[PDB]
Amino acid sequence: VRADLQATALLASRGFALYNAANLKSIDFHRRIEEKSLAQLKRQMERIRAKQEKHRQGRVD
Amino acid sequence: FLWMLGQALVDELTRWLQEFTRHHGTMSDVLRAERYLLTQELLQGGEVHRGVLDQLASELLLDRRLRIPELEEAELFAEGQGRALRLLRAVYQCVAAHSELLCYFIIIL
Repeated sequence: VRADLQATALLASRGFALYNAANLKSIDFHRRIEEKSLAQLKRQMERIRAKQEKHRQGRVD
Repeated sequence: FLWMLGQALVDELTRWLQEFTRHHGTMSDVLRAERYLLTQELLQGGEVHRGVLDQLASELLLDRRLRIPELEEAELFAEGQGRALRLLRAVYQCVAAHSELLCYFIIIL
């Protein structure tokens, strides 16, 4: 049991890396999802503005 | 019959708890396998180099292909335990995964 306990103190650094990697991975996945939403929002607003312009030109004609 | 019916629900809870501790479980197993080899070198009296680990979270489990003996048989013993023993293991796993929420629950209690 002394052996096991001694080993854990050495492999602590690996532990930190494993954890931090997992954190960064989840950060990226969430960030991706948010950017997708913002793209969709902007696409939708372009279709709104397109229709409004067509009807503005219709009134002009 | 009620005893056996209750046992079925115990297994359902155990399943949920196992899913609640899944990520922690994987991280642990990577480090347990690494520790197995690490201790061998220490017990020999030699140095623990990077090559020790090279012989071998989720990704690293798949990449590693050095299937170890003892650890696998240990897992079988665990799977082949009684439902009671396994339910209690599930509880310990949950506490040791989310320790922060415990410290907090108790401070407020």
